[PDB]
Amino acid sequence: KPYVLKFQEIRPHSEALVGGKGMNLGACSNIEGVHVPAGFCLTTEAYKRTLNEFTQLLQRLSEISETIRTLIQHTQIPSEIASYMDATLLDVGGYEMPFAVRSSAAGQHDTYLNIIGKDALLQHISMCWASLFTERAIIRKVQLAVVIQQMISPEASGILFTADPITSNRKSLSIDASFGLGEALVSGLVSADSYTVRENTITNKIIATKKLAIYSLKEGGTETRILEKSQQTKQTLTDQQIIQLAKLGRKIEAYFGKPQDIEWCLAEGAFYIVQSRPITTLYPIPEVNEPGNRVYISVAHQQMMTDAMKPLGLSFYLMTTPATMYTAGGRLFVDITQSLSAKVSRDMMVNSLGQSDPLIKDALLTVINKKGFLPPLPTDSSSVFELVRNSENSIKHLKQSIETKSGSDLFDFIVEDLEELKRVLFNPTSIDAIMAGMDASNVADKLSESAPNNITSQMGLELLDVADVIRPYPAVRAYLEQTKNPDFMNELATLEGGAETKKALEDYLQKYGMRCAGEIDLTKTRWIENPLTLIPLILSNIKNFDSSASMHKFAQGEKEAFHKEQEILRAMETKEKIDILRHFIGYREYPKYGMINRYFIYKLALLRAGEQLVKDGILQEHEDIYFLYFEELREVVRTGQVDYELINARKRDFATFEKLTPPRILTSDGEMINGEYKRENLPKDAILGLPVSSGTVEGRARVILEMEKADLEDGDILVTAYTDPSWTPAFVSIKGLVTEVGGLMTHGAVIAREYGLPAVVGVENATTIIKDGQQIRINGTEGYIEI
Ligand SMILES: Nc1ncnc2c1ncn2[C@@H]1O[C@H](COP(=O)(O)OP(=O)(O)O)[C@@H](O)[C@H]1O
Ligand SMILES: [Mg+2]
Repeated sequence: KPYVLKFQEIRPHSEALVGGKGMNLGACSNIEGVHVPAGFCLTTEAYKRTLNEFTQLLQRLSEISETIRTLIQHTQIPSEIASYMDATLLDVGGYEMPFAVRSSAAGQHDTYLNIIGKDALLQHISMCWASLFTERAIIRKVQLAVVIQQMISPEASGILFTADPITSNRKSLSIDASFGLGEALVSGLVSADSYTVRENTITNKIIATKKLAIYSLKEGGTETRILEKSQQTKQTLTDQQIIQLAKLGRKIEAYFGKPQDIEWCLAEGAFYIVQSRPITTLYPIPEVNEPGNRVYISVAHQQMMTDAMKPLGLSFYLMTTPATMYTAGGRLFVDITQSLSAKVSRDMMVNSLGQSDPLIKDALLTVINKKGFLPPLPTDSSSVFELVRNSENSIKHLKQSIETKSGSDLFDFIVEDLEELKRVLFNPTSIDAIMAGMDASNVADKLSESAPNNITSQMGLELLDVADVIRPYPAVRAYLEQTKNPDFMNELATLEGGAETKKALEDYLQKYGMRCAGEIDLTKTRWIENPLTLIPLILSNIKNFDSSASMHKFAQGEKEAFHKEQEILRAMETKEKIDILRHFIGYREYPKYGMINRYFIYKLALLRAGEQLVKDGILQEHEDIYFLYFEELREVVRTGQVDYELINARKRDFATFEKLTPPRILTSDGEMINGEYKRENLPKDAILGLPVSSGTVEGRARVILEMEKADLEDGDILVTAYTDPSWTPAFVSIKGLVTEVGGLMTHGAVIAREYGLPAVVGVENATTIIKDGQQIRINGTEGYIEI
């Protein structure tokens, strides 16, 4: 409550009084052995008493802020606030000395360098209040504060990262060094060098053509020019100055406990710190107990599912998998350090996951040959139909036994049923079945086209079946395209056709509504929980199709399958080898279908177990159970208590985890190791990936993440992060496929070869580089855009 706060007198955690930037300076001030330019902060309550008229306008949209901005400029600061300003300013050099006017709120406001005089500073303080109402700051009522510290006139300045911004390696240190002052509004006109330090050794130096530099002229800041070889020839910092700055950086990192973003200035051989912020863009570290250097591999990349998962979702995958895993950033990992400490164990993993995709193999070889990260090495055909029915009989008994149970023994029941889930999924008979399919295997693929009893194939095909019973009744499309409303399946009967489509739509939801995009995450909304997700894909099947499209495109397959059956005819060992393949491989996607069925049954049982948690007065909202791990959730039910400061923490963490993309290889130092494609005799421009389906075509790119933005017309090419079996019904309206992750024999990869759809997977950052709308080119090998 003091009007003016000096840096070394700032109270921990009261940001609201001083602001983030000021609290940072108030923290770096107490760091022994670190020089922070003396100064103080104008209390946010000085911004408040400087204000009856001002409220005239904060009600008016509780672009003419150019009157409310000039008001604060013309509104003069009270004599006492001005007096307190005079005292603390005189203690840090007084007037006749230069100071920096910096505002402290995320976002950005106005900061003014090198201001001298009482009148000039009073004006700039008011201009900083004005920065709150330029049409940028606009898109409530908050309190701003102003930092006033000694203006440094350095030879060099720049930024410092205690962790490599790209690789996220915490034992790496990046420095951006440039001559002259820093910029409040950074423009690409003051370039800088880039140094990289691991520990006391320089690992990388990038010198830049720095033609321009900002110098604090007697008052204000002119931008002079440097001599041609004062740019090139001169490192911004000497080899020792870089190391000195590095040590200076990790002394601040050790103080805050977190990797910091530090702004520095260099005057007369001495360094000064003007700002320090925690880095919030790093990929988190798996919480593991034994101390050595560790290498983790991404389960996400193995499962072709890179999206972040909620706690409860992570739990159910952990309980499903026998192998011990670890969680980091909403993704799961497997510690393979033990297998990379033995030569026999090393190779057997490299060539097992290697040719599957060179990115993993390259990433493995990357970590293996690192600078001593790792220790050196010291001197049956009738089998199908029952497995299907046994699965169906295993689901029916589960579903009518969960409605039986609730409370605490509900969790006792799920844990037990997970064991049954295991011996159905890991059933030797079930995996001996498709071993026969895969061992039955160029010539083999198209010979296996249009094989019945494939659960995901029917899902895509029956959607077309659904599409053609829907269609005559025109009367049912207008309502469909404005509906923001999830419960659209109620007003179908008030209209004609909608009743007869509902029956066809509900029958679909009975067999295929249990899936979704990323079924692996149990907490993710299924199709029957929100049928509004299938709207575009069904409309897309409506916008372009037949009376019985499911018949023909199915029909297409077996006749091209019916002219290859005997190119080879004109040797009867081969005839059923083809079938024991054909009549089987449709089952290769049923264990997946059987598992996620049990998922949804648990979910409904757990959700209603959460609905009783809101009526007991324990839960605020319904689906907050997603942010608790399984065992935590067991205890909340057994107790009647719960920490919501953890829940909200889980909520913001998950939101942070969504902006991240998991690495194929993650180290104990946080370093993200993805693979790299080997390329020459291939176009300069080309973005590289993995070949999946032979073919070359071009067309319009549709970068689509959710299956709700899936407005697919004819000549489009689908560009997404991953292709799930639930994504496969969309393969009827596209011409090409580009995914950030995929395999040579995922189901998407299979039906892409049957339809003749050229597809490329393993294309890193494909949903960021390829902007939606661009005409792109794709080839079975590599594929790049056409401007
Ligand atoms: N007291 C100071 N002396 C010299 N340079 C400074 C001082 N304060 C800030 N700067 C420089 O001004 C630049 C702009 O910082 P600032 O505008 O306060 O951060 P933000 O833009 O986040 O508000 C910084 O990069 C820093 O190098
Ligand atoms: Mg800054």
